[PDB]
Order: sequence, then structure tokens, then C-alpha cells
Amino acid sequence: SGEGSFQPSQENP
Amino acid sequence: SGVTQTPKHLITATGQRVTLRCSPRSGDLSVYWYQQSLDQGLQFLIQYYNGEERAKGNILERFSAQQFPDLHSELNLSSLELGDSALYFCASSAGTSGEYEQYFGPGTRLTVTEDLKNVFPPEVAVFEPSEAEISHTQKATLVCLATGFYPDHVELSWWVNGKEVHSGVCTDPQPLKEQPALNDSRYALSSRLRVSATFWQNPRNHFRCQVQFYGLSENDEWTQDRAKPVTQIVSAEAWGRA
Amino acid sequence: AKTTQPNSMESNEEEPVHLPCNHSTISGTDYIHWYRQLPSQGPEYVIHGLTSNVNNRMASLAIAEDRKSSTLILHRATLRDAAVYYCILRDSRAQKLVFGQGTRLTINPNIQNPDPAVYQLRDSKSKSVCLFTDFDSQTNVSQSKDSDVYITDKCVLDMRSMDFKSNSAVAWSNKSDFACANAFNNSIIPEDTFFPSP
Amino acid sequence: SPEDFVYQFKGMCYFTNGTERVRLVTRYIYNREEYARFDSDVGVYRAVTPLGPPAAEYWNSQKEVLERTRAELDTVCRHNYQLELRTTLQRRVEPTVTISPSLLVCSVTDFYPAQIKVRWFQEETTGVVSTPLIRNGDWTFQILVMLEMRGDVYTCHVEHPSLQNPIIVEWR
Amino acid sequence: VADHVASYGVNLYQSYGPSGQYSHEFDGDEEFYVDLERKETVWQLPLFRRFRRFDPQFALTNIAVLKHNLNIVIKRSNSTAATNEVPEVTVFSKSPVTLGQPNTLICLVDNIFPPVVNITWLSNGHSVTEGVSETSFLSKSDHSFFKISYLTFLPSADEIYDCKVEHWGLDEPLLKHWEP
Ligand SMILES: *[C@@H]1O[C@H](CO[C@@H]2O[C@@H](C)[C@@H](O)[C@@H](O)[C@@H]2O)[C@@H](O[C@@H]2O[C@H](CO)[C@@H](O[C@H]3O[C@H](CO)[C@@H](O[C@H]4O[C@H](CO)[C@@H](O)[C@H](O)[C@@H]4O)[C@H](O)[C@@H]3O)[C@H](O)[C@H]2NC(C)=O)[C@H](O[C@@H]2O[C@@H](C)[C@@H](O)[C@@H](O)[C@@H]2O)[C@H]1NC(C)=O
Ligand SMILES: *[C@@H]1O[C@H](CO)[C@@H](O)[C@H](O)[C@H]1NC(C)=O
Repeated sequence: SGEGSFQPSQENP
Repeated sequence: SGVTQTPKHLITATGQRVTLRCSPRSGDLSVYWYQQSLDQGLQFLIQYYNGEERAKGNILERFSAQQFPDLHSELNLSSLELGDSALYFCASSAGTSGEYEQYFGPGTRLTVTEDLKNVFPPEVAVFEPSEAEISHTQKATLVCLATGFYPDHVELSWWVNGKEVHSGVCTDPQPLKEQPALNDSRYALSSRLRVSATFWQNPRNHFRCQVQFYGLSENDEWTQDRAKPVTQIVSAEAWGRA
Repeated sequence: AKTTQPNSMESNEEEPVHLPCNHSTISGTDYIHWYRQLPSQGPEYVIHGLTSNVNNRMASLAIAEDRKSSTLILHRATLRDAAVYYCILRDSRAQKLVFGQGTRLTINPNIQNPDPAVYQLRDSKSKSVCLFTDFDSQTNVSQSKDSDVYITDKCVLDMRSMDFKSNSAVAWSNKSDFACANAFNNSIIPEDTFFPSP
Repeated sequence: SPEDFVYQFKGMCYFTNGTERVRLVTRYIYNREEYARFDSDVGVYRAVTPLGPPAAEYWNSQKEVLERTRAELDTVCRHNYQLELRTTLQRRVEPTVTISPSLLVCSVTDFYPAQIKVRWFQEETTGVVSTPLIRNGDWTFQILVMLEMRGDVYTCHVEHPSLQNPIIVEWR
Repeated sequence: VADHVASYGVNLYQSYGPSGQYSHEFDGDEEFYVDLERKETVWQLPLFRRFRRFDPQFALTNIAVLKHNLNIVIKRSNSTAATNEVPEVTVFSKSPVTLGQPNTLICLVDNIFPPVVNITWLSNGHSVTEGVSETSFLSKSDHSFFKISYLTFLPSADEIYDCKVEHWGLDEPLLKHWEP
């Protein structure tokens, strides 16, 4: 059962 | 969708190298490549994000890709095999974050052949509506026939009075094989255009079936007596009959 | 395969469709994605979700309480929604899309007044073509057992300005023995099919 | 000194009373300043420095970004707590207790979790100097308790969740 | 204020190198880190290695987003560089020191910013490398870091130990002494 992780939101380019 | 791909069609010989171009949607940072073969279906090859590789599929060493500073991508297929005949789709998403949906391009249709001497342009014919159809239904169906072409890289369109039409038009989903038992068999494709009997009965109305064939280019070699089977338009026309 | 879907699904035009999908081996970090591919087109995103009922402008997605199954709801599928629908499991952090067999959705047009008939068409310049038309969705066109006879699959055209739809299959051959009466013999064509006298 | 531009992203989970209360706070930090954040109690991205509005407004305008972050309470926080219940929350390491003269210091070393009760008792004594709970960094804690202080024996009583009964160590 | 605090996880990326760090923390302790060059998850406990699994691709994908985000904010903040902080060094033993019995020396290096530090051990002035381990840059609430270095040894009246710490916030390399 693999670990969950938070994703960084992408800055507007 | 916003994603563009070049070329739309490709006809190459075994052992050759080919380059596929793709432009993502304006603003999209992540670019993707997929292969759609008859044997393996839709298969992921590679992903690029801001010019760097993020994910890889079951991509062969012969295959290699790149994302340039203008975020556009190129797919290189080397030592081409008959099995490499597939649809190569490009895709793009705003970023690599898992919530971002993928927008797909129209795809590159690649056909790999043992010899480029197997390439033939189609022959186009228009079959005028049946007088019995006109009498029984008061409708008139024109049938178009594109035959003896290789590869199955064709775009059929109906032109009425110098205008491309879509209403009352229906074409076969894919060309069928003229020699199903044979390898590199030439194809055939049909299409229907249905109009009212009164419209067909007006002799001033002009009907043209246009078949755009995608074959050899100025970069392809040719050593045969017959005319080079280049990318061309082959048409058949008919006038209204009273 | 991570997801299992029925191979084929048939439906009528302007009618809802419930496309089912089993995915018992799903994880708490996986999303349920639905994509589709129209004939001769690039794949297209439909919807994605994690739990319960998910909606958007295109469809609804009903995910089971145990998350081991889901349903795609196309509230009013048209003839333009005839495509292969792929139910895909993707990690909420991944982008790689793993496409399985999927469900090939066939949309049947509404043939208001069927008038099945086989007509003969003559070339504008100088082979001969036989046209099987105006048959209902119940009729299926069978392929030719004859190598020198070519028969296409049914295709539906829409005469928009007259609010009229019709089915059509084309048959042609170079052989002298070929005639329109025997052209669609391997097919289960209607009894009331009109065969004109040439 | 060399020039450096530091960026930090912290996706944090806050658990209270088992699985009853769950809260997530994602932090976006430039150098040392947290310019934008997402609090599950707020439900939307919030700018916490005038450097945050272009980031916070853009992420809130994107529905797919907002919903993914909202769902991170389940796909991250609730998902991983179940993995903590079977591992970290079941980790019970019995402490090593030894009394050495320095005054008699009660050395309570190598224990997990942090929950510890050390008392000197002869009857219980008041007027003891205890050092704060020290984090060893190798998933073990240590704490030292000193007392002011013939024939009488000094006993150090140590209570920990890893032991059914307290470890009694005498000093005659 | 909570019963348990977890970071899933601490994402770090800086221009110096460039270099980065991915790690998961639970109740102030490091569960694992991802070796970005090896693309490998390194768990900090044998229990964690046997029971738990984390895909390093998610860590590498996260650092790629941080790199994009950093370059956008550098342009926004008119290229504002990091302010160097002075670190606090504390040296102590893991268990009670007894001559002959093996022990471990802990070197807590608190308030590290920027997260670039050289933590080394010196036995009687001479450098030591054998039996030296280190934690990753562990996060703080004030968005600063702390690192803990270890030294396994055999206590004797002949060996004196020092924890040498090199940082940009310091003019001269800091040295905290320890004596048995
Ligand atoms: C700590 O959490 C527990 C929850 O259970 C477990 O806790 C730990 C041990 C872990 O194992 C977790 O994984 C578990 O989740 C709390 O206990 C729960 O307390 C709530 C209090 O609300 C109680 O809920 C029900 O109460 C009412 C019915 O009895 C009902 O109230 C009204 O609701 C609506 C309004 O929203 C109204 O319209 C209705 O008419 C209705 O009257 C409410 O909705 C709930 O149905 C749970 O039954 C109770 N569960 C258990 C198993 O105890 C605990 O709360 C504290 O203890 C309980 C016993 C009460 O005394 C409560 O008042 C206390 O707060 C949490 N403790 C703390 C300190 O927060
Ligand atoms: C660590 O040591 C190397 C030795 O060459 C040096 O270049 C580097 O600047 C040192 N780092 C710090 C933070 O002092």
C-alpha cells in the first residue's frame, strides 16, 4: 500500500 | 484541442529514420507521446516537462524524443520496421500535476513498407444516381469510388458547385483491402452524397468527388518508368441530368 | 488489466448511456479517468473523479461506495458520441495514461420511415456499383465471401435541411456474373426490399 | 558569501483524536517567507504576503487544481494515517533506565513515543530538576532527572506506554 | 495544535548547485528521504523498510515543479537573495557514558538557513570519517532547518571530540567541544 504525497501547484508562466 | 502535429501522414521504407513534430497548446508545459498500433492499442511512450523527461513507457532504443525551449516536441523513430506502422499521437497538459487533463493532437499516420515502389495513387470514379431511386424516393444518391491506392492515406471530400459539402455526405470509416490475403495490398474507399431529385435534375449543378492522396515527396527517391506516386488530388465529376 | 469494461455497447441516438467499469484493485491515491476516441481522431478527456458522483459539462461519473466500480453517464448520446470509451485508473500524482480495450459504443440512428432497396448506378465516364439503402438499424451488412466482390459496412448520412437520415452500404465487382439482385446475398436483408427491373 | 535563492513546499497533515479531526495546510515559501498557503478549514488558496496574490488567484481560478488540493485530505492525510496506525503508532520502545552519581541522576534513554513520566520516591520527593525532553533524531527520546538528596534506598519510577508495569531501579 | 503532525512532505529546491531535498516527517522525525541522483527512497527505520513503500518518481516530479515555481518568483521578488542565519550547535551523548561500553555522540545543528552546511567530527584535532552518520535537513515551523550528525565511538580518557560546523552565516568554522 503505497504512500500518498502532496503536489506543489504550478506557478503561472 | 489546441495541439498540432506535422506531418499528418508518412510513408517510409524499412531501415529508414523519421522525425515527427508536435506543438502543445499555448501555455501547456507538459508534452506526451503515444503510439496506436493494431497489435498493442494505445501505448504511452514518453513525457517531457519544461524540456526535461519525467516519465517513460515501453519506448524502444530506436525511438527517442526531445522538448525544445519553445516547449515544442520532436519524436525520432530510427531503424524502422513494418511493425512500426501505427498512429503517433502527441498530447499536452498545463503541467505534470495529476489533476491536469491531456489534450491530444490529430496524430501522424505512419506506414512502413519494404519498398516505396508499392506506393500507388488512387483512381476516382463517380456513379450517377439511379433513375429507379429518383422515382421511388424522390432522392438522388451519388456514389464515389477511390480504388487501387497504397498506403491508405487518403482524404475524401464532396464538392457541389465549387463549395465543399458535409450535409448528405457519408464515407466508409476506413479503406478496405482489394487483396486481403496479400501484404502491401492496394486499398479501395467509397462515399455517398445524397441530394433531392430536383437538385440532381438541375443540369446547372456541378458535383465533384475529390480524393487527396498522401504519397511520396520531393525528398523521396524514384527510379521507375511509371509516374512518381506523389501527394496529389485525384478527382471525378458529374453534372446534373434532366 | 487494471480496469474491465464490456467490449461493445449499442444505443439509440438522443438517449442516455450508462457505461460500466470494474476496478477492484484500486488504491486510495488513484483517480478514475474516462477518455474516448472518435473514429480517425485523437483521444479526448471526458471526466475524472475520486469518490461518489462527479459531474461536468460533458458527462456524469457515478463511483461506487467501495470505489471498486464506476459508471460513465452520457445523458443524451448523439450520433457524434459514437466512439471507444476508455475507463482508466491513474494515480492522482501521475500523468501516464494506460489505455485498455475499452467499450466500443455504437449509436443507432432513428430511421422514421424505412424503405429498404438495392439500386444500380452507372459510371459518369464509362465496373458497376450496387447501392443498398434506406434500411433500418436492425439490418446488418455482412462482408463478401467472394474475393472479386467488395462490400462496405453500413454508414449513416444526414440531410440536415430535410431532417432526414438514411443508412447505406455499397457493393461493386468487375465480374460478369455480378448483378445487384445477388450482390447482398450473404447479408440478412429485409423481405420488403425493393428490387427495380433494369 | 555565495548568492542563493531557496524555494520550499510543505504539505502538512494535522491529526487530533485518532481519525475524528483531520486538517491539511500546504505552504509555499520563497526563501523564508510563506507567500501563499492552502488550509483545508478555509477550503481555498490564500495569499499571506504581497508576493502571493498572482499565485493564489491563478490556483483558485483553476477548478482542477482546487479540487485536487481539497481531495488531498483523503489521498494524502487520511490515506497515510492508516499506514501510520500499522507502523509508527504501534512503535513501542522500552526505555533504558540507569542511576549514576553526578547528586543522583536518573538516565531515561532510547524510548518511543515521547509520552514519559519520571518520579523519584521511601516516599515521593518534591524539589527535582528535570531537563526538557531531548529528541535524539533516530526515532528515540532521552530525559535526565536530577534530585537534591544512610541506609535509605532511592528508587526511580518510570512510566511509558511500552511497559505493562513500571521499571523499578534501586540505589542503596 | 494537534495530537500528531506530519509533513508528506518537505520539498526543497535551491539555486546553489542547483540542489534539492525530498522527505516525509512524522511528529518531528524523518521517515524517509529520496536520493534525487539515485532516484531511490531511503527509509530511516527497519520497520519502515519492511512495511512501507514510496515511489521516488513523485519526489522527482515535485522538485521539477519547485524549479519552475522558483524561477517565476525570482522574477516577481526582483531577485531577492536568501539571508544567511547563524546556526546553534549542541553536542551530547545518546546514552550514559561509561568507559569501555560503546556509545554515540549527537551533534544538533539548529537554525540552518540557507540549507547548505558542512558538519564534520574531529578526534583530538584530527579528522574522523569512520562511524559517521547524518540526518537530512529537518523542517521547522519558522521555515528554517536543523540537521543532526552522529559519531559512534569507544569512550576513553585519551580521546577528546569536537563537532566542526561550516556555514555562510559564520565568519570562522564553529567548533563545539565534548569531554568524557
Ligand atoms: C473523539 O472522537 C470520538 C469519535 O470516535 C472515535 O474516536 C477515537 C477514539 C478514534 O477511534 C476515532 O477514529 C473515532 O472516530 C468522539 O465521539 C463521538 O462524539 C460525537 C459527538 O457529536 C457523537 O456524535 C453523535 O452525537 C449525536 C447523537 O448521539 C448527534 O448530534 C446531533 O447531530 C445533528 C447536528 O449535527 C442534530 O440534528 C441531531 O438531532 C443530533 O442530535 C451527532 O450528529 C452524532 O451522531 C458520537 O456518537 C461519538 N462517538 C463515539 C464512538 O464516542 C469524541 O467525542 C466525545 O465523546 C462522546 C462520547 C461525547 O461525549 C462527545 O460529546 C465528546 O465530544 C471525540 N472526543 C473529543 C474530545 O473531541
Ligand atoms: C563545504 O566545504 C567545501 C570544501 O571545498 C566548500 O567549498 C564549501 O563552501 C563548504 N560549505 C560551507 C557551507 O561552508
